[PDB]
Amino acid sequence: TNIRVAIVGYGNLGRSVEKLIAKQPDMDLVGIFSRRATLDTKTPVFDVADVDKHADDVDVLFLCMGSATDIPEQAPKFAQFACTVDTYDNHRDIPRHRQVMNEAATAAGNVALVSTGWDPGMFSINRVYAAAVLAEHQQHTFWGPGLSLGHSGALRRIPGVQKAVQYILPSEDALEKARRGEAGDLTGKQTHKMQCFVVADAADHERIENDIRTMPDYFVGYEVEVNFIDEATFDSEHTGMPNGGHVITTGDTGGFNHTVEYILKLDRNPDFTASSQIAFGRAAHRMKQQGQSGAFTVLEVAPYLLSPENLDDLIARDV
Amino acid sequence: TNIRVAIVGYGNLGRSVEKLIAKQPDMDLVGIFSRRATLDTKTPVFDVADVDKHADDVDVLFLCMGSATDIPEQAPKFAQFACTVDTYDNHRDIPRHRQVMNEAATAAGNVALVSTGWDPGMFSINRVYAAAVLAEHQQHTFWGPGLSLGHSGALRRIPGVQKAVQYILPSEDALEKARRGEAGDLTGKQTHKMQCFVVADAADHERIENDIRTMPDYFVGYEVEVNFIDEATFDSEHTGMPNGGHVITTGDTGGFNHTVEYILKLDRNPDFTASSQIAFGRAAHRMKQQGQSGAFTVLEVAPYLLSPENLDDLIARDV
Ligand SMILES: NC(=O)c1ccc[n+]([C@@H]2O[C@H](COP(=O)([O-])OP(=O)(O)OC[C@H]3O[C@@H](n4cnc5c(N)ncnc54)[C@H](OP(=O)(O)O)[C@@H]3O)[C@@H](O)[C@H]2O)c1
Ligand SMILES: NC(=O)c1ccc[n+]([C@@H]2O[C@H](COP(=O)([O-])OP(=O)(O)OC[C@H]3O[C@@H](n4cnc5c(N)ncnc54)[C@H](OP(=O)(O)O)[C@@H]3O)[C@@H](O)[C@H]2O)c1
Repeated sequence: TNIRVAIVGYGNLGRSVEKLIAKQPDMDLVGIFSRRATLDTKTPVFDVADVDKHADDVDVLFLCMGSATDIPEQAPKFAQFACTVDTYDNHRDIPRHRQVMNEAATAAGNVALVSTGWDPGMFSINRVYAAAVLAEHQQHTFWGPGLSLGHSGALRRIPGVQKAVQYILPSEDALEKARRGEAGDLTGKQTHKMQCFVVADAADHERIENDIRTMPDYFVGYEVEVNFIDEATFDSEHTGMPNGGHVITTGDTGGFNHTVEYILKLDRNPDFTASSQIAFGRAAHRMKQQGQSGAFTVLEVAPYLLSPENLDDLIARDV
Repeated sequence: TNIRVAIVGYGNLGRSVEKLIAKQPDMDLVGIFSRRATLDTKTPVFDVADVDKHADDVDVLFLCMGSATDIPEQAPKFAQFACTVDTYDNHRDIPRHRQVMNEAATAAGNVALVSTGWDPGMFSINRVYAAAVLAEHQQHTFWGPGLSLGHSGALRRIPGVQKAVQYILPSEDALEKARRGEAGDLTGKQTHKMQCFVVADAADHERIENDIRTMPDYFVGYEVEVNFIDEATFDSEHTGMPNGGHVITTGDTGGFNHTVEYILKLDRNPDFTASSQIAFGRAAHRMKQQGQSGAFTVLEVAPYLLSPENLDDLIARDV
């Protein structure tokens, strides 16, 4: 029978997860658990406080709350009721998050997949594979083009800025050096460039630009494009969530170079993140069905467990 | 303690494995098992008929005989004595090979990793991940331009062939269509061509050309160009072994496109194939130590098992 899934948290990721369940042959969406009473959806909405009343009805909880504080504090509680899958992206906290989720999931006999998505997630998997295969490798991850929320907020704090967004993009020159094994000395200020889009009165532009180009820690030292655009233009063309990146790994085998490159081009960040999250939710359920329990990163899941196809079918068609 | 490894077969792949074991922090090369008495190496060379007398001294056997004929009949015998790792590349025969290897490895309590390399191997893994994540997807694989080790070994076993290599060349138009999501229907056979370069007495050309064009799995049904050249021409222009390829997956999440691309650029095909085979060798030994036995494709191995580093270190650094 189908895996019974529910969504905790109805933001962008939760909405992406919801709409993609319809594309799954083997999953049924039971409901959304939200801290808000009224959501613009026909999916049943339940109080997050009542997850315990649906625990027997839910095989996998997709955790779609914010990573900043909500995941660390809430996720261990949810693991007592189902398998859980999160996209927790605070890399420096992932070992602790895994340990705490492992205690809770083990005690409950469930499987928690932590830190799925694309980074952490697919990029994590590609970093490890390429580094494992290529002895004495060089490796770089590049992000974007995508919105930087920290750098965007830094732009708005500039006196005179009415609206603003900042994007980070890979430097094409640094990408090409990485492909050739010659990026070893590049700093973060040389691997990426930045694009600013700012709404501001023209009388303030000279000051705002100099504020931007000499703002420390956020913009000093980077290649920065500064675009002053109209509020009408801003509200209409910068509401999307494009993202992606590259993982490039090289290694030498005695006078011979090898280049591994993994590229993602995403029109909608939470749509791809949800796609990854859903696949690892299938994995988590199957792992529990096999008798496993505890918490796992994407490094600990064999690839076939993500697929809705039978393993024998994958072997005959895709290997 | 280090994994004790040995190499069966001393062609291009076997030589690549040999030179790369020195790079591994956790492997020692015990020797080479060969059908030939005289190899140009200081590594201990043993008779392949005597592998049974080394069974307690060898944890992992790297199987580096030819795929076209040697692997199917010979590989299952070696699973009696150690974990094995092969790069068997006859996709239409991989389910059968896995099944017979699984019986042999299970009886012996060893782990057989079958069909490693880059295709099968890394490309198989990338096909499965991208197809599992992108629910509605288009996916195509492209190979080359470059020298194919399996096809080349197959040519050299044809009676009357003195020297031979095969190249595969992808349609760059089809690759561009794939990126735009417009290739959909095209197969590998429809988007590649094969070039053979063969040194043979002219009296043997008719028979050799027929053995090429009617060779199942490797050449039957492909667009194949056959070149009969002189030995001097071969020896100067056909020594390099570069290759590479692309796995391209596109998908839509409801009005938003995503592209996943995996790219290899290999200066020396057998060096990277060996790099992959070695990593899966590490994995097979570790799986055996965890209590597993039988035969597994690359789809069935958790990524962290390939790495020489501790899982905790990979999580903290790479996820
Ligand atoms: N690993 C990766 O590759 C990757 C990539 C992208 C994102 N992520 C993670 O995904 C997480 C969530 O992304 P998101 O874009 O979904 O964040 P979000 O849109 O801010 O949703 C976060 C939470 O805010 C609440 N919320 C949503 N709309 C609200 C409103 N109008 N008023 C009040 N509360 C509201 C929801 O909880 P209730 O329904 O309970 O209110 C939702 O769970 C991020 O924190 C990020 O770490 C991971
Ligand atoms: N899966 C992948 O991605 C991938 C990519 C590349 C290659 N491969 C596989 O790798 C396999 C090996 O490629 P290869 O280039 O190593 O094949 P090879 O160079 O033709 O040598 C293959 C076997 O022939 C024997 N041999 C070598 N030199 C010989 C000589 N001068 N006279 C007689 N016998 C000789 C060796 O066994 P003895 O020492 O016992 O004679 C060796 O094991 C290919 O068959 C291919 O299927 C896989």
